[PDB]
Amino acid sequence: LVPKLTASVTDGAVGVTVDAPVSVTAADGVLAAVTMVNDNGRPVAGRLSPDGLRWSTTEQLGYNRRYTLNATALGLGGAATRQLTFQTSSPAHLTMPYVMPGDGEVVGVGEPVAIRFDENIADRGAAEKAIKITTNPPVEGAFYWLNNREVRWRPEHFWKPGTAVDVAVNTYGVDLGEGMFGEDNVQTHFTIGDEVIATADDNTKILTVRVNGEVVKSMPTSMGKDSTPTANGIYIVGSRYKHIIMDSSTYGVPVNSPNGYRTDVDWATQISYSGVFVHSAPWSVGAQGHTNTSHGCLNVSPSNAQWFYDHVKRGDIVEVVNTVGGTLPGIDGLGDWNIPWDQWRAGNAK
Ligand SMILES: *C(=O)[C@@H]([C@@H]1N=C(C(=O)O)[C@H](Sc2c[nH]c3ccccc23)[C@@H]1C)[C@H](C)O
Repeated sequence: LVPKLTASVTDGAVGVTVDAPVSVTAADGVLAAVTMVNDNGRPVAGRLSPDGLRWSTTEQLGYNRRYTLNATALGLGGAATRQLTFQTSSPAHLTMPYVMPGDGEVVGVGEPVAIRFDENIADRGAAEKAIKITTNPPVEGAFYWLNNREVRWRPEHFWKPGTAVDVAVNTYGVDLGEGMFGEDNVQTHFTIGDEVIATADDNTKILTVRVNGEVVKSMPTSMGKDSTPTANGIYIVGSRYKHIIMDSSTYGVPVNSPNGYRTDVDWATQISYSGVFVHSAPWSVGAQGHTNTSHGCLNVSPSNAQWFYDHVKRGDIVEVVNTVGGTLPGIDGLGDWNIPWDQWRAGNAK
C-alpha cells in the first residue's frame, strides 16, 4: 500500500480562515518532511507528532497570505508527495476587542463580563459564538449588546461569591461581518468577592452599606434635587478616584449651559456612565440625611466618601429606591441589572 497524504486545506482554496492551524496527516506511512512557506519564501513554524502521523503549524497564520505546503509520506509500500497552495482570508477591516474586568482581578457580585470592540460589529452572532465564557461553579448567563461595539455577559442573579470567571475572546481569523475580522485573541480571568450592596432610600436619605447581608455603614446622603433627581434602580460600581475634575460635557451637557458644571471633587466612586457618583460633598453636609441638593450624585461626608472609596470595589452594587426620578436605563453602561432577565436572556444579536 502506497502512503496517503491528507491536508486540512485544499490546493485550490481561497478565503482559508486563520482561526485554526493547518495540518497534514499520513496514512499507510509516516510524514518524512513537511514545510509551509508564505509568499516571499519564509517557512512557517510547525511540529510533527512523535509517531510521525500528523504535522501542524504552531504559530499564528497571517491574513492576506499565499501559503505553499509541501509534504512527503514514506511507508513500506512506497512514497507519496503533494504540493498545495492556498490563500487566507483578506479582511476589509480589523477590529480589536477589549475586555473588562482586568485579568486576575477580584470584583463585586454585580460585575458583568464586558467585551468592547473598537469597531462596529455587523455580525453580532459571530462575535458571540467566538467568545467562550467559563464559570465555576457553573451558572447560566447570556450575551446582551449595549451598543454596536460593546457586548455584556451576565447571570440572571448577582454572582455567588467565590465564583471563578474565565473569558476567552477568540476572534482572530473570525469574520465579524462585512469583511471585518478580529485583529487578535484576548483572554481574561477574574473572581467574584464579597457581596457588597449599598442601598440609598430617598425616604430616609441614608446610604446603607451591607456586606454579606450585615450592615457595616450608614451614611447620611443628599441625592438629586427634584429638578435633577437620582434615578431609581440597580447601579454597578465602576472606577474610583481619590480626586477627579467633574466635567459635564463628558456626559453630554455643555459646561456653561443651564445644568452644566465643572467641579473638582474628592473620593469619587462612579456608579453610572451618565455620571452618577458617590463622592465627598463638604458643602452639603448639613443637607445630607435631610434634603436632596445634588445634580443626581449621592453626596456624602468627606469621611464617608473616603470610606466608600476604601471599602467598595468595582462590581459592587448600589441600589437607589423611592426617588422622584425614573429607573436607570438598562443600557447606561453600569445599569445592566435593570433589564429584566427574560429580555436579557433573549439577547439582541439580530
Ligand atoms: C452629581 O450630582 C454631579 C456632581 N455632583 C455635584 C454636587 O454637589 O451635586 C456637582 S454640582 C454642584 C451643585 N452644587 C455645588 C456647589 C459647590 C460645588 C459643586 C456643586 C457635580 C455636578 C455629577 C458628577 O455630574
